[PDB]
This record gives sequence, structure tokens and C-alpha cells, in this order.
Amino acid sequence: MLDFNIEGLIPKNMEKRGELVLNEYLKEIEDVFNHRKIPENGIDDEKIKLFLKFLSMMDTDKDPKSVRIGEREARTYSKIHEELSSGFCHGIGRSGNLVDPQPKASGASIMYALTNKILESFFKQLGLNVHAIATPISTGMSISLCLSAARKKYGSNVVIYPYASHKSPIKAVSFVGMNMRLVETVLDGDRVYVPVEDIENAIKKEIELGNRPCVLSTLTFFPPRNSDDIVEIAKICENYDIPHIINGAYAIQNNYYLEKLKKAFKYRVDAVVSSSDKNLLTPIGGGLVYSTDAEFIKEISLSYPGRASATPVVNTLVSLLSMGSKNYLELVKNQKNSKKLLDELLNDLSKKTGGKFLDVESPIASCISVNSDPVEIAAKLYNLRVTGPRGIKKTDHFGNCYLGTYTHDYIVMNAAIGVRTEDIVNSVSKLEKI
Amino acid sequence: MLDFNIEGLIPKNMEKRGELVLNEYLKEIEDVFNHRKIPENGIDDEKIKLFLKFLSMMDTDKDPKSVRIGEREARTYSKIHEELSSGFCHGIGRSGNLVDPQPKASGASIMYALTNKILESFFKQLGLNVHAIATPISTGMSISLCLSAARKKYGSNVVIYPYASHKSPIKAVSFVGMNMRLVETVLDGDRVYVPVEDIENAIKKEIELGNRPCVLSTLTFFPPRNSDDIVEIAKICENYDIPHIINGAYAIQNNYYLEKLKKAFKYRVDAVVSSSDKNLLTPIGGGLVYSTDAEFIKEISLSYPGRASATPVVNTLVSLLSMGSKNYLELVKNQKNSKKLLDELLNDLSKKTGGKFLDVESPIASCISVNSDPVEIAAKLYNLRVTGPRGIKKTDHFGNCYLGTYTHDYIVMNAAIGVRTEDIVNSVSKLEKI
Amino acid sequence: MLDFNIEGLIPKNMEKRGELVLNEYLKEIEDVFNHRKIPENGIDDEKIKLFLKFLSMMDTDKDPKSVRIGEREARTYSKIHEELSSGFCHGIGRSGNLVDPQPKASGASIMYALTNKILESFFKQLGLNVHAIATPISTGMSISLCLSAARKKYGSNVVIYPYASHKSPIKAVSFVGMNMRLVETVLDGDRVYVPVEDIENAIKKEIELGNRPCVLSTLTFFPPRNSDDIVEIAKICENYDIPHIINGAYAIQNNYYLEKLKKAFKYRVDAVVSSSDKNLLTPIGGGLVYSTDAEFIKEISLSYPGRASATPVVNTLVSLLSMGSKNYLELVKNQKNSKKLLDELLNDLSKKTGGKFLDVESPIASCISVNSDPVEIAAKLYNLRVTGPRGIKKTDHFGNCYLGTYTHDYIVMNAAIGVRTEDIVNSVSKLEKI
Amino acid sequence: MLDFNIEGLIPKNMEKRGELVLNEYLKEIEDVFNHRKIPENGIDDEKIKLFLKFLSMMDTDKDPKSVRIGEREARTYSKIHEELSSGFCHGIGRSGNLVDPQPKASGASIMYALTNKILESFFKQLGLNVHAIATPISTGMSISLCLSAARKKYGSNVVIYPYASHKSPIKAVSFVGMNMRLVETVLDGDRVYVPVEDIENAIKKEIELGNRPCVLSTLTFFPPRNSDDIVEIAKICENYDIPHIINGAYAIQNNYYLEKLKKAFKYRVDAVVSSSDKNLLTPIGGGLVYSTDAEFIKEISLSYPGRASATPVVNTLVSLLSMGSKNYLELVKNQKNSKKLLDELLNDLSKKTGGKFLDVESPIASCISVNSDPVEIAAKLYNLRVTGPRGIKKTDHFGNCYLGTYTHDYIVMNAAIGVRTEDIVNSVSKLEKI
Ligand SMILES: *Cc1c(COP(=O)(O)O)cnc(C)c1O
Ligand SMILES: *Cc1c(COP(=O)(O)O)cnc(C)c1O
Ligand SMILES: *Cc1c(COP(=O)(O)O)cnc(C)c1O
Ligand SMILES: *Cc1c(COP(=O)(O)O)cnc(C)c1O
Repeated sequence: MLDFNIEGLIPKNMEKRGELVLNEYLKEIEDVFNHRKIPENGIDDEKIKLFLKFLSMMDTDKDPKSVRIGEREARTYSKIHEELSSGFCHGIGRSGNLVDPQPKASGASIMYALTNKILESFFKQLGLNVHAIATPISTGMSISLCLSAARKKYGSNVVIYPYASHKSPIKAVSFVGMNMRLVETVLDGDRVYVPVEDIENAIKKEIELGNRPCVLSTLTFFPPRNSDDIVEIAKICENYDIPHIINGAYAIQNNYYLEKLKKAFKYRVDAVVSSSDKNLLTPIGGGLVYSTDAEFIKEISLSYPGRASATPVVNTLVSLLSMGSKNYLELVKNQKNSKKLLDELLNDLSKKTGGKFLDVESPIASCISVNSDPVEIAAKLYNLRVTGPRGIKKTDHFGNCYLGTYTHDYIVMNAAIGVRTEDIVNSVSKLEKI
Repeated sequence: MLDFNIEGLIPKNMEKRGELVLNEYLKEIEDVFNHRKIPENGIDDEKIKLFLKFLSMMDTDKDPKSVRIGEREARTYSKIHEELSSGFCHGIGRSGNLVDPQPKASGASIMYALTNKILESFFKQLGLNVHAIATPISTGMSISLCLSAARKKYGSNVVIYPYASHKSPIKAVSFVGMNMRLVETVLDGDRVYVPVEDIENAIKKEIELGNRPCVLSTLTFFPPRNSDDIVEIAKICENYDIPHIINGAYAIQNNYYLEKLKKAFKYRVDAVVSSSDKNLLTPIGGGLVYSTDAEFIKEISLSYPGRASATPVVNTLVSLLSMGSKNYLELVKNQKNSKKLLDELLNDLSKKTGGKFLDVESPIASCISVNSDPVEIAAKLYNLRVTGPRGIKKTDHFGNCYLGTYTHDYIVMNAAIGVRTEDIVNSVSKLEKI
Repeated sequence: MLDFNIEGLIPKNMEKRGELVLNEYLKEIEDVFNHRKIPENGIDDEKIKLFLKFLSMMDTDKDPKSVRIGEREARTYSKIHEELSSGFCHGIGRSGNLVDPQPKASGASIMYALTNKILESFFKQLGLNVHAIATPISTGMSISLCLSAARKKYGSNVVIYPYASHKSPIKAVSFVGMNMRLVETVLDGDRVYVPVEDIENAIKKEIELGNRPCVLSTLTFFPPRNSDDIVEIAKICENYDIPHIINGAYAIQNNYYLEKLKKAFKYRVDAVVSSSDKNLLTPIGGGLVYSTDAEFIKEISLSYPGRASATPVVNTLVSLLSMGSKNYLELVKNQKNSKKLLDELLNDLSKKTGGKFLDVESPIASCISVNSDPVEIAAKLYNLRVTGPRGIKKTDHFGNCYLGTYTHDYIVMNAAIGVRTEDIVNSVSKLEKI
Repeated sequence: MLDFNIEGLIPKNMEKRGELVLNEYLKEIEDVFNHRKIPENGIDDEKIKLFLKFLSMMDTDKDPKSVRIGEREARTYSKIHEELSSGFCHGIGRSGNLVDPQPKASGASIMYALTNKILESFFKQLGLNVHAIATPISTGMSISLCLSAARKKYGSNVVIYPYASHKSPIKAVSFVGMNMRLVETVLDGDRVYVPVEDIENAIKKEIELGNRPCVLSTLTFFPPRNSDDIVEIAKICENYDIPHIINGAYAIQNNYYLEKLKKAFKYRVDAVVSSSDKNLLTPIGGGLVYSTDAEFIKEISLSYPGRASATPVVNTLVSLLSMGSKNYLELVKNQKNSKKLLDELLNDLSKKTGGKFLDVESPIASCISVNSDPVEIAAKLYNLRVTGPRGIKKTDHFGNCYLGTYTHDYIVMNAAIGVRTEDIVNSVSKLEKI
């Protein structure tokens, strides 16, 4: 892989060992190029920087002999720029097409293509045979891309939306100027869900009126609400021959959701969208979009206007190469034990106060009831180093994802992938104190 | 600004001299916090990194004594992740609200607020008292933002678009799902433009249809195409009480463009969008949005679904601080000379060959007609490491930004900000060898 | 500790929390300055770099308002210079005085004073109440500094040297231009050693000749040879009032050696020299000199002609801060387990090989006698990726540190401070294949 | 140089282009390996780091498949360690032989060797065809290395030393434990010099009493003292067949001294020693030893006890690659222009008061006599942000390099290579305000 004139400096024996050593050290980098799969063992940072560097040197703006008189030559002022862009100053993709190789880049294009290959590989490790693409934008902004693709490929003009009250997906629908048709949730004990029956009727109504609907199902949401029946909805859509897009914000981190996706993929799921920071532990900013429909993923990368920053994509490529499949499946295992601990501990506090360890579906988050004002108990936690706890009032429509009155005033906590025991033990402790 | 126990280690005169030094060194950093203006002298990389680290250590996730049990606690896996994000793992803003401080960040919120004030300061220096926001997305996507803001603020549902053949802004309209009323260009010998009389006309038409027209004008585009009459368009939109958005990709780097803007703001201009890389020499992937109406900027910052990456915004702050006002003016002066050098050389090349040094409006690019296939000539140039020169056919509609048959086969070159003298000479020279 | 203007950008509650985070993040650095001892827990790389930056910013050459008209003003050319010196371009100390602060480098002088104070606390927690100095040169060169000192202070002109076959110390003696009185080792079963009796007779013979003897003993050496009776030699050097220098190459890591040191300091011991790399896992290049005589340590720092590089001294500080007292004890504890494993694996290997798990004093290394050429076996090992084991014929005089004929042909392996359970199991299995 | 599998990812023509850019970007690095000379143009820091990386990867500790159970595996605890050592954690040289390749580190050995060859092509370009070696220690310690080499190779046992009152070289002769015969200086106007006739009789006299004399002459020294008649001493040393070592601390930077060395090599010069910080804008800590005798360079190399840190040697390398020969010449020319600016300015201040502009030999330093206590003036300058000025009393024997009463109380200022105009103008106007 690497070879340079080193003769006449050291004796043959040392010369050969140095070469043997140099090749072995570079082996992990060489395999990525040759196998393009998520490595079993995580690769060290310095070795990944050397990898990104090998690709960054292939971009046009790195040529010392070229005469540059273009309109966007990608000149940068500070070195700090090269650090943040990882050397990919020309950003990613060609105008109006993300996954399309940029003639001025070349290095950035290979890293993008390699990153999607490895993402797809990662999915196969998890049991999902899909076509995947890392997106340089939020998951909500990524949903827009999907909504926009369906809108141009099938003609969608209205979105059937099983109620999921999160600012992102809601704003994504309005961002693309598409009409929404909500589908209220219903109460059932301590839960809230959306009857697949009402969705099918919403779909029928829209089709009766002359529209071409498409469903935006939601697979991962806060405790109160049940993951939608992705499988069922997926059948309906196939029967009606309508596009189905799934908001899988944090579906990739655990089996509970992966299985639903596996079974839903049997029928119609045009695309799934997932957060890269919630699932691959990447800093905020990027998304993962996957599906069994190669045709649809391409359209998705054709919805993005202009060129984008390569940084978020590189961050993903960095989670994949840095963690590796072993360490990932291990974080997933640690998740399970963290959750259980979170339950068989939060349930104990139910004995102390009034009680009632709510019985919700979430394989990540738990909920406990309380008398005091949730919002206040929450803020009282914010001011105790605790980050992430939610305090919802039974009268909090948006927070409960239920238009009527909810049955409890609670405090939900999460056991996301990568959560440390301390986050659990001590979050519960700071809780008892109130 | 910085203080720590140093006593009982070194003599007093050294202890004192030492403190004196640490203060002078930080002087540039604290001046940024105190004044919040673009400094006259560019600050060196090491100091900017320290400035960014200071802000970085204020973000929740860096609290060694914190407790995260949230659904999204910004846990990163690799240090590389911190480098790329520059320590802003949480990213920028709240969900669907870019410029609204993120409770879990703080340091990231400060940094962004500073970027925007340092951005405005920078604009003031250039002669424009405007409200500005650095966006974490491409200029095309930034236009989608502005469009979407026009939709929820003034209910606009149609975009009047004086023909400007560029994939990104065109897609930008399609993405937000708004119809487009195209206003073709007219040929005028060597120049191509869009009659203002026709734009107002298109305005009256769409209004008669019951729609609420919105104007997306183009101030900066390739040679054949003139800049749209931004000032006249702004008067019209003032009269009809109709929104006006201006695609001003590379308006900031040149005085010719800044002047029309200064005049245009005299009337109605809700927003102007510029590439952060074409003007602040940042890697591709950043945007600059500015306007005299603070109310519209707030709306623009509420159009982005979800939370965004912090990186492109940090690239913009690195440019302004690293660059400084002095150097920027120097860069601008050099383009004026580099341009005039380009003009005369090309004019010289003319005469010796078939001739004809096209007379176009652009202050950065120049053209010269040729009696051979333009695409083959540009090809040969590429074969000489000359990057950027375009070879357009008189029949290439998208190239000439004209839907008819242009009057010439030519080659265009640019004297973009940052161009070297050798580049102009080492370009017109090679073209002559052809 | 860190105060900069942040008002008028973020709401009060986020302002407050922002600070709580910032102070907490720096608490560890703040504690070093306040306590100046080895931290209980290790400090991460970023905090240490930050800590070192704070100190280097106090160096005269970093002063933007400085005025430098000297022949030696640390003008450096490349940023890499800064990185490698860690910001200490002036180095440490003054010409001929390492410990004496540099008026041109208050920062470099502070980190060095701190490094020495922190190093002394590291020792006290290992049970040694001493004055320690981190030296900018290897242990062999460090020994020269000691010998040079013993000459300035006591007029020493001859070194009685209990035979220890390591090229470094022997070359240290000749470098300082001092004659050497080599006290041959004697055989005793599987062990070789220098009888305290013949060391005394050597000493008294040099005094009879009218010379001022100096004793350079060796506490740490390869298995074949026992450690020198430091306690007796100290008892003797004292009665004869003669300087005693100890080569404690790798005595810091093993408590077996520390104990002998503790009991030997009750007598005559001017200084002990240890390698920073072998005990603190530092890159090769530095040393550690120490004793109960603050007077002798002062003279030692006045024996290095000219000014020294800062780097090796910083590498030693990084080790102390990076590890922490806690992590260190685990290393020492893990080494006890690795040695137990090694011995029981080698012992079992000898039962089925041809026998003989040699009886040697080494706490870190153990030997197995072989029935065939050792050099060959050690070469088969070397060829199998195993590095470090030595193969030694019963004839190799330098290798057995015995001028007579050693009773065995053997292989010796080490279980030094950072050895992994896998390497030992592995290296032994491969020894078995052979 | 670089070759990895990139097919089936990008269109072929782009694939070729990226491969061309990559190769062109690696040219400067490719040349260092093939040519092994200082490049006409300086190489940017990023490529220098990469170059160092290709080398560090060859060291035996970076080998992943290796089983480490040796006594000195070069294990490192912090990533900072690998940064301060530039990857060469095993240091440089074998035990007791610097320039000899270390079987444990082919990388460090390769780099060291390249550095010595590149250092040699730098001298050749300055007019000196010499054998050179970069050392990991101070020029003073480097002088001890030569003295030691002289002692072993030729049997020297007494240093003839023309008085050069600098703690460093004086300490070097003392360190090596050699008897020093001082040859006093004589007063002649504002100059102090060592008559060669005095030197020769000293040699003669030492030979007389059976001893074997070695001459340590000083070529570069503080203003008052003239440079020893290096050429004559060299001629004389050849006639007597006696070793000759020259202290050329800062001779490389000024042609005035290089011309003297050229004429001097025409006779007898065993070795010259120079500071790499004062001549190569390197951080403090490294030396440069050179001579036309390759046999003597090996001997010096065999004078260092043990293994050494690689950092000082990497610093020298970095300086040669970073500056380039073109820039080095611009530094040499700026200093001549800065020297004259220092003079005329000091002559002006001469008239402002009593003061006399002393007529000294120094091509880099110049002095102005003053009536008040020079030591109090040098102190005031310090307070006023000035480092480097010397304030010597007519009675200060060590400061004047003369055992009698010098004829002036004066202040010394330098215009060493790399000095800024601001340092010069501001240092004088600061002296003026006093
Ligand atoms: C460069 C440019 C843009 C911006 O495109 P993005 O990829 O979104 O940065 C838009 N319009 C014109 C005319 C341009 O030249
Ligand atoms: C986190 C999350 C998202 C993604 O939000 P972005 O800010 O766009 O990354 C979307 N939907 C749900 C239910 C989420 O929890
Ligand atoms: C490691 C060691 C030395 C010192 O070697 P240097 O290369 O000078 O650091 C000296 N003696 C012994 C017994 C050693 O183990
Ligand atoms: C500066 C100087 C020295 C000191 O060199 P070190 O690197 O500190 O050993 C020695 N001799 C002369 C003449 C000097 O000018």
C-alpha cells in the first residue's frame, strides 16, 4: 500500500522488519478499502485520521500544480477549516444530488461511497438487508427529503400522519409544503396508540377525495405513545399502492425495533429515517436513510438542493470505523441491563412515594407517577446536573401525544444506548430526594 | 481573564513578568467577548482554538459531574468527533429554532450568538446595516428556508423566478413545494437579462389567479446573464406588498454587488442569501442570510426542521476571526486588480485570434468568443491543470441562461476573490497556445 | 479561574449552568496548581494539554508585545516546533542549572518546578520521602551527571563498579573521564552476584593508592544476576564516608526494589537514577534522580553543561498526571498477577521440556533452561512476532554478567509494569511450539 | 507511493484525476526520500507530519500482531507521549552509539539518517563540504562529546582553552573531567582577544610535561571578544598533530563565520559544534557537530552513553524541511539589513548622550557604552518588555571575557538571524527613554 525509497540507510534485516511492521499497522486501513465492511474491531483514531487524509489528498483543491480560476475553487483561509471539514473542503456531492460523485472532489466522493457501503454492511450485521445513505442533515430534515422524493416519484400531495407530537417531523411536513392529515391517538390504560383501522380510513378518505396520500408512520417515540404497527401499516400501503415512510429516529439501537422493521420490510416501506447521533453516537447533525427500494433512495438523494458539508457524513463514517461491530453489539447488550436496572430500581421508588411504575412499551424509557407538578420536579432536576428527564402534566396535550386528558403526571427517564450505570443509579437517587 | 495559584515556585519579578505575558496573549481573545466585532487583525489559529475550547467547556456533556438519562444526551464515541464538531457535540439551536439558545448546550449557544454579532459587525464594515444569521446549510437550502419563512409569514404560495439557470436555487423552490412562474431572459446583443416589465407582469398574473406571489431574484450569476434589476424589483415588491428574496451567492466579496444591495434595501427585500464559502472562504456547506427586517430573520430561523450541525457555523466564525477586516479589504482590492488584469489580457488574446472580448456585466468573470468547439477547448485547458474555465456553446440554453440561440461560442474565466496573478497569466497563456 | 464576558446572549439560568460546567471541567487542573501532587485519578489528555498551554503562554516568546534583541530568543520556525516542545521553546533552567528559573520562560520554569514537586509526591505515596528531579536525559547519561556531582562535591576520581554488564552505565563512567574498579561477580548455583566483601576490599585498595573511591551499584538487572546488596554497600560507603550512586533503572515499578531502597537510605546513598520510560511509561529520553540529600540533588542539576530541552521533562509530567496514583497502583498490582502467571506457566513448561525453572531473584523476570542453542530459540521466537526475550549461552559472558562459565543455556522473559496477560500466555505457548 | 483499492466507486476518469492530484501532492515528500537534501522550497507543516508518520509506523512498537514481553517495550501511557516524540517512542540510536541504527526502531533510525544527510546538504549549500550529525543534546553537552572522542581516539588529557567565559563550554570541559589550561585574553582598544602565540606556547608547554594537548577554540562569542584565529590555530594544530575542536555556537547563521571555517578546514579541524536553536530556529535543546573527517564523527557518536530522546533531532529535521534553502537565504539577508539598522540607530543614540559606539568584531552583535550602572539599565529594559540585552560593568571579568579592567560599562544588543525590525526599533527607543 505504501512504498518509499528507504535504501542505503539501514541494514537489510532492520529494513525488512520496518516494512513488515509498517504493513501490519496499515492492515486495518487496507481492509476497509478492500472489504468495505464495518470492521469487527474498532480502529484507533490516529489510524482513521490517516485514512481520511489518504482520501482528502485526492481532491482537486489539493493539487499544487493546478491553475485555479473557477467560480468555486474551494479556497479556505484557516487551517482550522481543514480540521473541521476533515480535509474535504469541496463538501459532498454534486449540485442537487448527494450520492452522485463530484468531479471536483474525488476524495470526498470515495469517502461518501465507502461510508454508505459500510453503513449498509453495518445494517446487514444487524439483520437488515437494505440500501442505506448517510445524510448531511438532521433526521427531521432527512424526512423532508423522503417526503419530497415520494412527492416527485409517486405524486404524493397529502401526508397521513399517525399523531406523533415532536417538533421535528411536524415541521418537516410543513417545510415541504405538504398537507397533513392527522390521526389522533387513543387512551388504553397507561398507554396511547393509533388504531391501524383509523389510518386505513384516513387513507381511504384522502383517496376518495382525489388525493394521493402517503403515510408517515412513527416507530420510535416517548414512552406514553406506542410504536405504530409498522407491519400492519406496511400491508395497507402495499394494498393501496401508496408510499410509506417511517420515522425511525432511534430504531437502530435495539432489537425491539429492528425486528418490527424486518417484518415490515416484507411489505411496503419506501424509506426509514434514523438519527445518526442517537444511534451511532455521532455529534448532532446527521441522518441515516435506508430502504429495500434502491430506486427510492436515489430519488431521496436527488431531493437535496445544492452541495453539502461533508462533516456530518464523515462523523458517521467515523462512528462505524471507530466502534466496529463487536463494540456495537456490546453497547446494545449493556443497554438491556441498563434498562432493567432502570426498571427494577425506579419501581422501588414507587414504594416510597405514592407509586405506580407505569406500564409502557418503550424498550428504552420508563415512567413513574408523582403528585407534585412534573414540570417543577423536572426543572428541580435540571438544577442538579441531571439532563434528559421529562416532566409531563396529565393535561399536557403535546407532551402526552393524546388530545384528551392523560391519566398521570409523570417523570420519564431514558436508557439510551451508551448510557452509564452512574447515569442510572444517580438519576434515580437525585429523584428520590423529591 | 485567567488566574491560578502560581506562588512559591518562581521569583516575584518573573511571576509578575509571566502574568503580564499571559494577558497580552489573551488580549485578542477577550477583545472578542467584550466587543463582539470582527477584529481588524486576523487572529492566529492556536488562539482561535483556545477561544472555541473556552466556549466548548460550557456545554452540559463536558460536565464531569453530570447525569444524562435523556433520549438524546449527545454522547460521542470518538475524540475525532469532538474535533469535527469543534467541541459542540450538541450542535446548534433548539428543535426547529436555530438561533434559540439550547439549554443543554450553552457554550454552543454563546458561540453562535457571537458568530451572528461578529457577522453583522463584518457587514457594517462593508457598509450594510443588516441583521444576519449564519446558517448550517448550503445557500440553496438557505433559500428554501427563506421561501418557507415567506410562506408562514405572508402566506406566499407561488414563486416568481426571473430565469437563472442553476440547479440549487431551482431545486430549492421545488423542495418547499412551491409552484414557479418562470420569467424568461431576453437577448440584447452580448448580454442576457430579464425585463423588469415582465416580472411585474408575472406578478399581476399570479395575483389575478388568486395566489400570493413571492419573488426570488438573482443578483449574482455567470457572465451572459446580467444581475436582475434588484433595485427595480424591490420597488415593485414594495408596491404590491409582496415578499422579495434575493439569491446573492457571491455578492459580499465584490463592491459592485454590495452597492446595488445598499440601494435595494431602500425598498422591499425580505432576505438575501449568500454562500459562506464563496465569500468567507469556508469549506462548502455554510450559508449567510441577512436582511433589514429582524422579524423575517427570526422566521427564517424557525424554518429548519430539527437541530443542526454546529460545524458550518463554526467555519464561518473561524473565517471572520482568522481573516479580520484589514485582510478582507486587501483581498477585495486584489480582485479588482486581478480582474482588470484578466480583462486586458483576454482583450489582448482577442485581435490575435478571431477576436471579440464579450462585454458582460460581471465584476469577476470575463468572456471571449471562439471559432471552435468550446467544450473541446475547455477540455484541453483542464488537460493543462487549469480548473474552472467553462466552454459554452451558443446553443447551450442552460449554459447561456437563455432559452433561445445565444450569439456566441465562448470561454469564460473568473477572477474570484483570492485568485493569484500567476493564475490569470497561467490561464490566458495556455488558452493562447490553443 | 476563568472569567470572560458572556452577558447579553444567553438567559440567566443557562449563564449560571454554563459556569458550573466550566469550573467543574477545570477543577482537576485547578487542583494541580493548588495542591501540586499526583492526582488520585488520571487527568485526560485535553485537560493536560490545556494545563500545559496555560503554562507555555507565560513564556516570553509568546508575548505579542515582547521585544527580543538577544542571540538566543527561542525564535522557532514551524508550528511543529511548538507542538514537540509543548510550547516550551526556551527549554528548562539556565546554562548549567536545570532547577534555576529562566527569566525568559516563567511558564517553562513553573511546569518544571511543579513536575518536580509532583514527582516527589508520587514517591512519598510509594513510601519514599525524597527529593526528586526529572532529568532531560537517559538514565545512563543521568548517571554521568551523578558521577560528575560526586566529583565536584567530594573530589571522587575512581568508581568501584560491582560488575553489571550494560553498555550504558559503563560508557557513563568513561564519559565523565573517571577510572573504573570492576568488582567481578561470583557464581552460586543458578545465581551470579558481587559479594559485599570484595566490594569493600576494592574500596579500601583505592584509598590505599591515595584515590577517592565512588561506588556505582546496580539494584535492577537481568535475572542471571542478583541485585547488589544496596543496604550493605550503603552501610559500607557510609563507614568509609564515600559517595554511593545507585543505578535503579527499573526500581520504581516493583515494591521489592522500593523496600530495599527504603532500608538503604538509612545509610549512605547520594542518589538513585531511574529511567522515566521504564517506570512511568514515557517515551525514551528522560530520567529520575533522587535521594534523601537535597544537597546532592542541587549539585546534580548543576552538572549539565548548557540549557536542556523541555520535552523529556514534560513527558514525565504527562505520565504523572495522565496515570494518577490510583491507576498506577493497579499497574503494580496487575504486574504481580502477570509475574505469578508467567512463573506458573514457565514452571509447567519446564516439567514437560527437560526441566529447570531457574532460581533467580528478579521480581519482574524469570528463566527457563533449554536443551539446545538459546540464540536459535530466541530467534525462532523473534521470528514469531515475540519481542523482548533473550536467548543466552552458558558461555555468553556479557549476557550472564559473569566472566566464568554459567551453568545453563536459557531463555528469560519479562513481566514489566505494563505487560498484558495475553502476551505472557501467548509468548509461552509459542516458546512451547519450539 | 500511495496505492489502495478504490475501484468500483467513482467513474474511471475521476479515479485517474484523484490519483494524479494525490501523487502531485506527495511529490515534496517523495523527493525527501529520493534526493535526501534540503528542498529549495519549504514544505508545509501538514506534509511534514505525514512524512514523519510514514517513518514512525516502522518502529517495532507500532506493530499490532506483536507479543511484547521485553524489558523495554517502549510502552506509552498517553497519546500526548506519541505527540511529543513525534511517534518515535523508542528514541534514537543504539546503546552508546547515536548514529547507529536501533534494531528496535527502523523508523527513528531512518529519520535520523535522513536528517543527517539533509543537514549535510544544507552545509554543502553554504559552502562547507562536511560530515555532519544532529545531536539530541545541548551544544555544550555536544562539546563534551567531542572532547570525549578526542580523549579516546588520540589519547588527549588536557584542554588548551582560549578564554571564552560562557558557563556552557566551561562546564563541558569540566563534565568530561579533563584538566583545562586557560590561555588568557589581552586588551586592545575596545577588543579582547587571545594571541595565537599564547596558544601555541601553551600547547608546546603541555607537550613538554608529557601530556597530550587538545585545543578547544571559540569562533562565535559575545561582542567584546574577537573570534579566535581559528585558521591559524588550525594550521598550528596540524603542525603539532594535535586535536582541534571549535565551539561555533552560532557560526552557521553568518557568512562572516562560515568563510573562516572554510579556510580553517584547509588545515586541522577535528570537529565544529553549533547550536541548532540559534542557527536553525529550533527550540532549545539540540546540537550540530560537523567536520571533514568522517572517522571522527563516528567516534563522537560512540561517546554518548545510552539511548536518547528523538525530539531534538526531529526538531532539526523539521527546521530543514520547513524553511527550505530559499527562505534560509532570505533570513541571512534580512539579518545583514537588521544589523545595519541596529548600528545606525545605536550610533544616533550615541550622540543623544555621552556614550560611544564601540568598535567590535561581531557581525551580529553591537555595543554602546553608557555612564550609568549598566546592570541597572539592563534591569529597566527587562521591566519594559525587553529580553536579550547584556549590561556589563568594566570590572565584570566574566562578562567581558577578560581578567583585567575592561575600558567601558556598556550595553549589548543582538541582531541574530530571525530578528524582527520591531525588536530593533523598539529596543533602541526603549534604551533611549533611559
Ligand atoms: C454557488 C451558487 C449557489 C449556491 O449553491 P449551494 O450548493 O447551495 O451552495 C446558488 N446560486 C448560484 C448562482 C451560485 O453560483
Ligand atoms: C430525536 C427525534 C427526531 C430527530 O430530530 P432532529 O433534530 O431532526 O435530529 C425526530 N423524531 C423523534 C421522535 C425524535 O425523538
Ligand atoms: C535501561 C538500563 C539502563 C539505562 O539505559 P539508557 O539507554 O541510558 O536509558 C542502565 N542500566 C540498566 C541496568 C538498565 O536496565
Ligand atoms: C549560547 C552559547 C552556548 C550555550 O549552548 P548550550 O545549548 O546551552 O549548551 C555555548 N557557547 C556559546 C559561545 C554560546 O553562545
